[PDB]
Amino acid sequence: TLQKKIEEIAAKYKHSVVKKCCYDGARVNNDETCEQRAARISLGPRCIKAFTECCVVASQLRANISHKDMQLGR
Amino acid sequence: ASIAQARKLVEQLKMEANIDRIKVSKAAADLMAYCEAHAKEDPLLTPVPASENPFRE
Amino acid sequence: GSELDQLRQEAEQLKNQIRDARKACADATLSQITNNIDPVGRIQMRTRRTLRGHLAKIYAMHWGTDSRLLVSASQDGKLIIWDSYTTNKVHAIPLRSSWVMTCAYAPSGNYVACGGLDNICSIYNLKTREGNVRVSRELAGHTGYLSCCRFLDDNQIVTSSGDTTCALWDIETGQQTTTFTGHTGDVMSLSLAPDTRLFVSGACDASAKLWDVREGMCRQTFTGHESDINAICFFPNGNAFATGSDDATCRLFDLRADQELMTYSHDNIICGITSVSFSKSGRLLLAGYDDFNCNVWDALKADRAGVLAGHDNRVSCLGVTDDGMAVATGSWDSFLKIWN
Amino acid sequence: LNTPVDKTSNTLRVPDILALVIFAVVFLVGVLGNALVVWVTAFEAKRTINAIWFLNLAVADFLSCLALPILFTSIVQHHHWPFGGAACSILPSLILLNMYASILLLATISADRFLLVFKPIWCQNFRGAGLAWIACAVAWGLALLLTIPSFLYRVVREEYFPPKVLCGVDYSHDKRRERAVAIVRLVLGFLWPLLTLTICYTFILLRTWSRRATRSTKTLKVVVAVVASFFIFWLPYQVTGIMMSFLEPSSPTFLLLKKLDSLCVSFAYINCCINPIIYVVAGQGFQGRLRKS
Amino acid sequence: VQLVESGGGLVQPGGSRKLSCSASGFAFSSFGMHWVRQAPEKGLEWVAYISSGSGTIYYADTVKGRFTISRDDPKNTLFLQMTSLRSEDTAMYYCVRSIYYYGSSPFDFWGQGTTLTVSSDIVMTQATSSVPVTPGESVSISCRSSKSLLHSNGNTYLYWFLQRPGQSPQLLIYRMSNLASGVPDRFSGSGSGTAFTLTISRLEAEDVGVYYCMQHLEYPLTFGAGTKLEL
Amino acid sequence: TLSAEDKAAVERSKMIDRNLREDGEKAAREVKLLLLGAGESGKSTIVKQMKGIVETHFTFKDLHFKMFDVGGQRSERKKWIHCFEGVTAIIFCVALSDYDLVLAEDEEMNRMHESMKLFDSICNNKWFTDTSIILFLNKKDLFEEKIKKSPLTICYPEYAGSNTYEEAAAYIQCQFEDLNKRKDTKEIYTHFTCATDTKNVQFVFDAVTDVIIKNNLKDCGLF
Repeated sequence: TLQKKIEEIAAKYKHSVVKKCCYDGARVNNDETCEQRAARISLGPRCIKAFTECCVVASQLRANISHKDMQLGR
Repeated sequence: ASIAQARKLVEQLKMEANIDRIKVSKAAADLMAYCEAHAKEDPLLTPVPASENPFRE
Repeated sequence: GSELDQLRQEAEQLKNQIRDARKACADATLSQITNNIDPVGRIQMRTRRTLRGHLAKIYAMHWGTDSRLLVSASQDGKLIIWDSYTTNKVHAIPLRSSWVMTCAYAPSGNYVACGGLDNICSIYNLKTREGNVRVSRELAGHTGYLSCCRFLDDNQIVTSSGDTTCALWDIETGQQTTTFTGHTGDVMSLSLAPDTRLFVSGACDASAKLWDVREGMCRQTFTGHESDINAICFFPNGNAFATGSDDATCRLFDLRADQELMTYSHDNIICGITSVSFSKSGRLLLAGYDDFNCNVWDALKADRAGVLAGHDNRVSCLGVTDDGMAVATGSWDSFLKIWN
Repeated sequence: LNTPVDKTSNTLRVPDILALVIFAVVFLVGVLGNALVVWVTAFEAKRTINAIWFLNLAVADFLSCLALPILFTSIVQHHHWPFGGAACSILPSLILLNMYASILLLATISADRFLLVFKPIWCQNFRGAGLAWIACAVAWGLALLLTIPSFLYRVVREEYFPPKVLCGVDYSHDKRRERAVAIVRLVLGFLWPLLTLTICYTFILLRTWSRRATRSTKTLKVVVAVVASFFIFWLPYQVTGIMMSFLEPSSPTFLLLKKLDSLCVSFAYINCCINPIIYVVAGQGFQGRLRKS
Repeated sequence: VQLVESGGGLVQPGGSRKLSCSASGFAFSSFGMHWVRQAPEKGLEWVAYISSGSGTIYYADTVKGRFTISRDDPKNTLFLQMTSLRSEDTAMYYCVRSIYYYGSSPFDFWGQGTTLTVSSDIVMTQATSSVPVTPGESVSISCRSSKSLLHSNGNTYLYWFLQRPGQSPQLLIYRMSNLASGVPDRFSGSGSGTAFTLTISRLEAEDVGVYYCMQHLEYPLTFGAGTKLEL
Repeated sequence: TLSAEDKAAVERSKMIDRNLREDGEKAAREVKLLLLGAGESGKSTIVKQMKGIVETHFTFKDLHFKMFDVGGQRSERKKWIHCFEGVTAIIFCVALSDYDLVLAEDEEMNRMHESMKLFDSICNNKWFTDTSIILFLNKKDLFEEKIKKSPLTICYPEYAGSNTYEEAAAYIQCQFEDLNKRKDTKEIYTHFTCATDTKNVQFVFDAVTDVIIKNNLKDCGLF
């Protein structure tokens, strides 16, 4: 139900840029945390908050999934 | 026993030199004539058509 | 003694007289006379059927008179009858002795003969009411290995052995009717005339001899080789024959004139000759060598016209059918091949 | 807008380029090598008993090499699975089956050589061509019995940002089953064959060098090459596949190990390309046998 | 050489029974075996065939599903099991050898017969049913079929055999041109396409009997109606 | 396409092929040995102990042997030796009590030189490049009584030694084993036996076991 909850969060948007920021926050980048990734964002002063909220929401639900992405060679 | 063997050898040499001999040219001509006459029925000299070859695959 | 010396001198004088008489009748050569004839076109032959089933070297192979059936002998203890048209096996005869060097197929089609390294020639009957193949006769009168055996009819056989002597047998009785002697070495091959009235024998002393079946003595002796003689066969006319030796050389000898006509040898050939055969018309001469391939020679102009190369080991047996349509070759690779 | 507000990208790291290069070289050489090996071996399977041992190994190596382009494409597309549901539960199992067959066949060949050097009298009386086929059948059956968990526990999952589908393994929160599977797959896949190879070959070497008539230096070279290749080219895969197996999906060590999986897999497949070479090099008259047919 | 068969008694309209045949004098393992059924005061028809090695077994359509064939090579005995018997399965059964290779002569021995009483296909036509004859004059018998018996290999599969009164059939001619073994040179065969002629030059006291022509292109094997010859 | 008889012919051919394969698989489980000598070298005692052309069969420790004796041939050896190209081993017999005897044909030429030249011809043949040779030296007892009356300087005029049973035997063995010209492909075994012995069969068993092991190693490509 990650899609439904992300859409619910994005439904509180005001501009298309906010929706784009929230979609960007949902990415599955693993090396860095959402707070550190926010440091690279400077285009929008109000993009930071939506990005942080969306990424923090996504990361918590991505845990406890029991699925492992084993490669085709194993 | 040596004398008997020598007698047999000399008798064989007597009997081996009392036959008629012909010319080499006549024998060569006869061989060529036989080959020329019988060349028409040699399936190996000329490849026969595949229709009449029992060994066709 | 003086008598022995004078007899040797007389023998030498007779040899000189024979040589002079042979030189007297030599007026021309075939090479000059055959210069004008058209050369034979370069010949390609292809392997049609391959025969498998043996498990050792193959030493003997003889065609039938119907040009469809053949017999093969190997040192695995089996004698196999093959149908060439469909590549089938009719009979597999087990042998008491596994050291075979020759085999023969009866002209009628009722008997098959084998033997080797046991001084015994065994005759096997193929047509039996009981439904199997049984031993009909075991001829044992030789003191050496049997090199070649050929049929004259259903109740006669001629045999050559390593005891320098040749024999003529009667199957029903089992006794030597005639014995041929006069060689100074082992006997390897013999050839029967189409008229069933002459046969030649070739020995390891570089000598060929002509014999009569009836009378039982020698008419002509041919020399000129330099090593052992391993194969011999008649021209289809019956007035000449071809000899193959271990000195990488074949020769053609005439019977009407006791002389040598032509020799076949090449610089690149340094190996021996194991089999010699002719064609139906007498124009092609087939030779098998130890260099794993067979050669075709023009019997008149002495030029090579083709090479058959499909065997991985030494070529041991070569045969040509009575109708002159296919050529059968065997080797120590345990495979027969039919070439057309 | 594909470019995010963040400056992060989705480029491929150097290990992936190395893995792709290794995959290409292994495929290109091994396909041809195994094709020639199979063609030469299938002709002699009627007469020679040794041939049918190498025939199965060559077949397995050929199939493994043929299954390489799929893995090559799966890396460029960032692990996307377009085939569907049933393929995700079938194809990896066959890929693993080829591997396990190619290992157990080598183990059985080593055992056959040991039983042929020691006790030759029994092998001259009661050894033929059917026993080898029975042994090969047992090897393939053991491989299938070991690979059935791949059939059992493979599923698909869908991620929406970006839209993609992944083939993976789910145990539904059961650590005991996963750990047991890992132990059984390690003990019967790596340790036992390695022990069999080393013990049998040391015994063969000692007995061969005991007497003068059988003593030669080629045996040492062949044995050392085979054993060293096996050990070196299979250790990293197994150690990675067990460490990742006992660890949690969220830890710095797990992320470190996830960066070097394809490299280990390619490093392991180089053995499937190495194996055909020893047969040609350490054989007598391979050129003549190829010229025969 | 001799084949002796037994096991034949009287059975009720419903029941089962087995027949046995034992051979002595030849290699049994290298010969295929045939069963032939002859109705009382009628012709004879084929029943079953078993090949060497027990690899190929052939049955007739009129008896398919009811009869079983089996072979014992170590004991040299051929069995036949009758499972369900109608009222039409009352006849006398023969046993025939057969061998097949290049130049063979199948259907060479017939042995004796055993009696049993109960309380697509190529048609073979012989128009003649009786021939009065005086010894010393030539006789010709004609046989025709529905399909040409000539094959692409050049062989024609026609067989001529004879039956004396109170005796078993004996082979005379195979492949319409080859004279069998143990028979005089008086007999001859010829023909072409679908027409076949069997000619006897000189007739003696032992040539009286019934004559049959047989085909061998395809299974089942079909016989023709007998052409009786009377003195 | 085939008629009803062609199928039966093919079935007969297949059965023949099966029988031939079954017989060939059984004929390969036998050890083959070729026994040579110099006429009076002691073949009879060897055969009596370990039991045209003569064939002998015996069995030791579940191993089946097959020995071929061709001493009664009396023909040219070069025309039929190649038949024995795939024999497991050659058993050579030498009677070393013939260092003083002389041949009947010539009083100048002795028997031991004939044995040595025959061994040289057999060992360096083109068909026996990788064939093992087992050399039995026979009847050493008569040698040990005869050596004291007459020395072995008659045969070899370049020998200087203690003239005892051990030195002469060692010299003879060294002379025989030095005719080999391969030293790598071919291995030669030597043994001393008398009329009453029971350990010759074990010797030949060990030799053939070594040859079998080497052949199996070569067949697998590991040699």
